[PDB]
Amino acid sequence: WLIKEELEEMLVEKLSDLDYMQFIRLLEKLLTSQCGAAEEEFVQRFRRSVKQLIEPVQYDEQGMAFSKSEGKRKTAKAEAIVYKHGSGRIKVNGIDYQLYFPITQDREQLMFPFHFVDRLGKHDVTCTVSGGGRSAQAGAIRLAMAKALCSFVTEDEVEWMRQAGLLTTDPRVRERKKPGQEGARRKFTWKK
Amino acid sequence: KHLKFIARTVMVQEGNVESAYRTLNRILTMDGLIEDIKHRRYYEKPCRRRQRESYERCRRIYNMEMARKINFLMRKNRADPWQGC
Repeated sequence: WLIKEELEEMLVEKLSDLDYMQFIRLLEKLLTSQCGAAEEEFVQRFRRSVKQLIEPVQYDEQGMAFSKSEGKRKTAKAEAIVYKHGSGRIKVNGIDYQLYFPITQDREQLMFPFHFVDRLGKHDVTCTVSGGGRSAQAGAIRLAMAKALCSFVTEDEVEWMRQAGLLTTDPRVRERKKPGQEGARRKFTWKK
Repeated sequence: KHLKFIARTVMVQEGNVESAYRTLNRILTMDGLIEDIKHRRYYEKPCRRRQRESYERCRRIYNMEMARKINFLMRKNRADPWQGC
């Protein structure tokens, strides 16, 4: 159902909350009364509507079939290229992933997308990442790899990855420090 | 001077002594004997007794009138037949 503001805009008038509730209850009674199309269109006048796009497969000079995508996390931006056929090799900035990511947590984060759809060792990945720290770069590469791999898994697997959070871009970024307080939220020591 | 075990006597039924005691207590309450027993512990002065009796009569009349009014108006409490108008 449209909100009270939408109803007021439609009727170019001002209505109270109780009037809106009365009208909504009347509309619900109309819907539950096995109303025909002549009334279903009337209902749809007051109805308001509430999937991830996938990049297409491309081809390179070498003849391999691949997809390319990108992602970001905090202040790090990464671009990933995933080939349809590979051997699990991932090279970040021209460096092998186990050398560019000595931390095991980052390597686990990189493994997470392919492991979720059960495709470890079935692809080859080349990533270019810039900015942020080790974990931000790992997260950006993870998001880019998942977005690119969406071009090779089935739609059901795409929906499963979306439900697993592999495709949502993490909006959590550093909050700015404000004047009069130590940090983003840390106030100064309240004297007495 | 009266015969014993006739007044305020309740026979127990299949040994439910608790139930028999509750029945006897209810009988005493309904007959007002408990009220008299507890109010005769201390002397209630006649003016206080008259005030209490008048207040009790007024409260009973008011409660009966309120209950009758609520019962009479309860019929209107049905579902709204003219919803939207």
